[PDB]
Amino acid sequence: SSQVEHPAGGYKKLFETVEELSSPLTAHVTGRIPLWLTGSLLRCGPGLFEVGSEPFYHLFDGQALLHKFDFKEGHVTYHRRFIRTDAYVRAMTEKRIVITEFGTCAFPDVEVTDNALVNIYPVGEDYYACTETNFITKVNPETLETIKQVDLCNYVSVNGATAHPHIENDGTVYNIGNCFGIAYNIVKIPPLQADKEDPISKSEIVVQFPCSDRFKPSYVHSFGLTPNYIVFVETPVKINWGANYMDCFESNETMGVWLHIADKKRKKYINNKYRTSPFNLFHHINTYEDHEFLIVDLCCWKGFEFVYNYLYLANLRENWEEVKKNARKAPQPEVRRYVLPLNIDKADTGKNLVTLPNTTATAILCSDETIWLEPEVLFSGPRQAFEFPQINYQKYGGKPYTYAYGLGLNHFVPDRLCKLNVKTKETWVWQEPDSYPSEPIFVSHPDALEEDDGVVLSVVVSPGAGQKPAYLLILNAKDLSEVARAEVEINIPVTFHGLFKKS
Amino acid sequence: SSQVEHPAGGYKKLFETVEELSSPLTAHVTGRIPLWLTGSLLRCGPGLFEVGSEPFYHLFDGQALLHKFDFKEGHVTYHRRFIRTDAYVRAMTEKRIVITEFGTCAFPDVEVTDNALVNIYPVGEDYYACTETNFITKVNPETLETIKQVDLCNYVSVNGATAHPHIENDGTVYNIGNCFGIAYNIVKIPPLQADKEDPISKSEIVVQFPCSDRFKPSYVHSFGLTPNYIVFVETPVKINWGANYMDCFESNETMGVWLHIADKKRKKYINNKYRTSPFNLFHHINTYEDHEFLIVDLCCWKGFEFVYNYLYLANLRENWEEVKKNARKAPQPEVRRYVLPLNIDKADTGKNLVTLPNTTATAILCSDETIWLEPEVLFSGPRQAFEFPQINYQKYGGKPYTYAYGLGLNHFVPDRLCKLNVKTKETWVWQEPDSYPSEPIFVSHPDALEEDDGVVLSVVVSPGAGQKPAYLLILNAKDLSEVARAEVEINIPVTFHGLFKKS
Ligand SMILES: CNCC[C@@H](O)c1cccc(OCC2CCCCC2)c1
Ligand SMILES: CNCC[C@@H](O)c1cccc(OCC2CCCCC2)c1
Ligand SMILES: CCCCCCCCCCCCCCCC(=O)O
Ligand SMILES: CCCCCCCCCCCCCCCC(=O)O
Ligand SMILES: [Fe+2]
Ligand SMILES: [Fe+2]
Repeated sequence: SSQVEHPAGGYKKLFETVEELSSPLTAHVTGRIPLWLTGSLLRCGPGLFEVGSEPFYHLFDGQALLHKFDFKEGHVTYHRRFIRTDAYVRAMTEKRIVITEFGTCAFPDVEVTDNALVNIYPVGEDYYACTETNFITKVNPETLETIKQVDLCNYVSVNGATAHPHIENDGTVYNIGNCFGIAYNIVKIPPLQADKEDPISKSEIVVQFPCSDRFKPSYVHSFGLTPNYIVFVETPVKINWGANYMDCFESNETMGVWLHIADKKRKKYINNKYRTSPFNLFHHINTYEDHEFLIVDLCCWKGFEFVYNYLYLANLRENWEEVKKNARKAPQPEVRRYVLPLNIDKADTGKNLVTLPNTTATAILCSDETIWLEPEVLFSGPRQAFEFPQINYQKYGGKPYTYAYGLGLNHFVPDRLCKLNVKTKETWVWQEPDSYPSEPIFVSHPDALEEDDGVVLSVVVSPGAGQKPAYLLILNAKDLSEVARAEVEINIPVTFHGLFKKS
Repeated sequence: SSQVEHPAGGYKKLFETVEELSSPLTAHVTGRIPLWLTGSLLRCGPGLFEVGSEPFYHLFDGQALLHKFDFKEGHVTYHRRFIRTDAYVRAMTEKRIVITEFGTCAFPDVEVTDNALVNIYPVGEDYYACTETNFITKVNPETLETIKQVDLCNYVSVNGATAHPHIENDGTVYNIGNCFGIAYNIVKIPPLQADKEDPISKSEIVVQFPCSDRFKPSYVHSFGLTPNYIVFVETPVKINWGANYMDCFESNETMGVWLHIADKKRKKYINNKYRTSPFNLFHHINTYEDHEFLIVDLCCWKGFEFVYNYLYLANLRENWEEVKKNARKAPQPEVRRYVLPLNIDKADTGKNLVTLPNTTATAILCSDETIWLEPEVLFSGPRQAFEFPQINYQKYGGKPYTYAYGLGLNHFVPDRLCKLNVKTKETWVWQEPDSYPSEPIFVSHPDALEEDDGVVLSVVVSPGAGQKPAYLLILNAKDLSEVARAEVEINIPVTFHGLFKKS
């Protein structure tokens, strides 16, 4: 949990327009930057929150800005370029809002947004900025130049795809998106071949999940992947002149949450009706196999009201007392472990199927063959969200694991970084006053012996009066103790997701 | 949680017949017994697990045995007398099982059991041993002699009543039992008056709770009481030639848990449809008012299967590996805090009503006006139950509080004592190997300043080879550190509940 109030209201700088750079600034380093940390931290966020006099209204509306902290020769540089999407380019041309964003209608004076403000990920030897639509944007990871717009609909049958693809060690990319049978399609993009042809052209649908409602797909933000299984969590947040995307969402009050598994290698949906209470879900933490069971660790929001309702820029820019009051009736954040039995015997009707020795999660087989789940709670703090989770993905993604790292939200305001032992429930916190960190990204020591041998990187906004406005923070993953800090003399807005590109 | 295995199987001594005493043994004291600890610890449990060659089958079937540890003049005595119930007296006369018990049918060769093996409580200046039927037994707290059988049905309209009445500071007794409209009646017994007439003769029904099923009442074990409110939790464990009580129980798979409030002083049921997921509930921990909300702390079992299924004597007497295996598919124990809003505005339909600052419990108002609850988990350990909860009842019962004490069950085997801070979730544990404690009872220091200024008393069975077989354990409530121990040279079976009678 957090240990601060924010009466000074410095978090407002997260939601303030900035200018791009012509070329990289040098950052001033305090501490020793590890010699083995060579590469680029790339992150996406909104950078332009109005077009002239026309405001963007929602957190997910501001125009995509690609950021890079570069570690070479012990020195550190910062660079940022707006992504030259159709949304951004037409806005610059017409000097107004041309494309409708998540929570802002453009008025003429369905063109789907390609405002790729959410994440960046590798396909083959390319990198793509994304949002959650059919449009992803190829970008240059060195120069931050925009290369091209790609429309997934040219290749596969999806209406969109998440900003949270899973990537296997061989470069194979999995993702999920809404489609028509309404269903949800798992997309697979292969690694780059010898033939060197663009892997996107080899995309295919490998498996389809059914939808709880004939005409209304659930919003899907992420999903789980293990070596053998795909996990999809179907939540009660449903998609139904001048409307935006937000206006189409509604809450199904009666369905609760439906959980779904598919055999990855046999490409089969499994007909197990996993059921539980209502929650929002944005981020899976990790998923893994333990005997005949899937362990499904989730960042939940307890409630069926759409949490994005609380993320309009006007509300996030209020003073601190009003921000707390605004969150009073929001869903409560909670890290939960669910355990899904794979080997279900009808003889166990009426009983708890979760026979594992080290969990309190349950799964009750009912007579109608629904399997009713209760979670093991891993972390719970009043309006203190463990969110934007990251793990040692390369080695522990899809596998038995012990540690997650997260961004701590205090009434939706990011004000700390956290580490969670998912087995013992012990936590560690890094926090300084009037400091607003980003999602922590884990980078493994090249000679790691243990899961947490490495560092986490976070971009911190520190708007205090006698302060460099922002800095790249490097923590030791062991205990979240500070290793170094690379300060810059310009503001940095909120960033959502990214990656560390080793070189 | 527990830190032990029990391969020696000493816990079997909990379920072994003992003989009563003709008069009190002196206990050998190690440590200093607090000078202020003057009075009697009275506890009830089964003491006779077979009648000749006929076995009792269930944990709740053995014949009631009243125990007393007496603290006078620094010395400590132990005494026990079987309660002379109809069940016990007719069994001794006919030398067989005459009355049907919870899980043992008597074969001739509805007489409702009066085997008061569960608890003892004060009414006026009298003490009554009870089970959960209409028959309670007046007993002599000094000599442990049986005085009379009392039939509640002579006085009030209940088919039975729990062994967990609430007692107000003025001696007013509240209880709950099944009745016919099927409903649940709150019974109130006043304090002793000047007129000196037996308070039971002044019993009345003050309020009635509705039942979820026309013909099937839920099993009720306890309930919540605050100065202003009564809380009843309606669980999916339902009551439907040679049958016993256990044979009548079944699980409702679809209803979940229904929670109910009544205004205590206005004697009104409140028509708020509080709803949540399925669990068994035996023990409320404490209940209190916090602004427009009720805080409801519960010892839950996650699942709808009846937990009493796992408590047959044959299963509890198995060797340790089999005991663990037997519990694998049992409901998982979990301490949960629920928060019930009293002031519900229809304008908040679809949102979380729990606006308190220091909880993660939620309550969602739905369009059909059901209020869907999620808990804040206070304690959760794999098959490690925090059970038989006790608090500083006199001063903190029905009121804001911080501490609970419990018996720790390891796959249903009692093997430790626990203290829980319900606000911070910190725990403390007392445990020794091959030692099987009872419910801890809290006794306040007569000059207490803080909630945990006092001691807890627990009867410990220690069957090891070079060991006194049993002892009264006194812990400091601050940290569960040992203060003293009063050893006896005979076995003591399992005891469920009791009280400390100051004198
Ligand atoms: C963290 N960003 C959340 C909102 C944003 O990505 C976004 C922006 C614009 C449209 C969106 O929804 C796309 C839609 C999803 C359902 C299938 C059809 C496309 C989503
Ligand atoms: C911890 N003891 C639990 C079982 C025991 O008290 C018991 C023993 C015999 C009959 C019982 O149920 C009584 C019944 C409850 C429902 C209303 C009618 C009486 C209950
Ligand atoms: C610094 C990060 C953002 C802080 C302010 C917004 C808080 C977001 C809380 C909701 C959960 C996250 C859902 C969106 C995740 C995403 O952008 O991919
Ligand atoms: C030493 C105490 C009993 C230990 C063995 C039985 C474990 C009981 C676990 C179930 C929860 C308690 C329900 C019955 C409570 C009661 O007797 O009033
Ligand atoms: Fe995300
Ligand atoms: Fe009890």
